Amino acid sequence: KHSISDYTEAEFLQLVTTICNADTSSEEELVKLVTHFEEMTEHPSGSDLIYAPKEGDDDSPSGIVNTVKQWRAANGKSGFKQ
Amino acid sequence: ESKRNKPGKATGKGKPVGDKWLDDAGKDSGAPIPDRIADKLRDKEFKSFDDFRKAVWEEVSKDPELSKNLNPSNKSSVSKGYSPFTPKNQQVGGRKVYELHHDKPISQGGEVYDMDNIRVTTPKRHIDIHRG
Ligand SMILES: [Zn+2]
Repeated sequence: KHSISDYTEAEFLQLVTTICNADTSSEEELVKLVTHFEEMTEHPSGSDLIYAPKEGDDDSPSGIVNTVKQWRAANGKSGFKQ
Repeated sequence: ESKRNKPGKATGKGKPVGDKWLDDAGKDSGAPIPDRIADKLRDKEFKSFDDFRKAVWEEVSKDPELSKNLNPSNKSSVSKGYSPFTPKNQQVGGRKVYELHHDKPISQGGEVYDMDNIRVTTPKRHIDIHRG
């Protein structure tokens, strides 16, 4: 799990859902997943995509996945595994 | 071998806060503990400051006036007693969540569980306070 091209879209949605639901054993584990998410996406907003959305953005797990997918596609980045 | 790990009872009044409560965390000495939270926690015994911290965020999760300014993901976090994530621009490395600060430091005889001595800070602000 070293790049976003290592994840299928469904696998990435799983990761994001876990984060959004705080489905972890400690705050430390949650912080680690968030850091991982920021490293995978390379998105300039970082954790704000999950925790500080801009007005009207869809901050559900599927909405965050869409925002990442579209940003990567439009900004010359590799996409999800087939 | 740390004062903050000795049991004590919570005391203090806190202050009225509004929607900009957590916006205040990145400024000055940080945001106060809300009066509404102080009403709930006063007189409860805590086995460590970390246990007090957990209780603050659980009460935040239960309070409609405080929780309504957190998005669904941050709501999930505070429901588990975790500190919520700040905006990216207030984070510093692996410090990404709101931090509880003692206005008069414990090392200088500040009270550990007096909520009038406690503030909510961002990582960026808390680091700057402790450096002047
Ligand atoms: Zn401090």
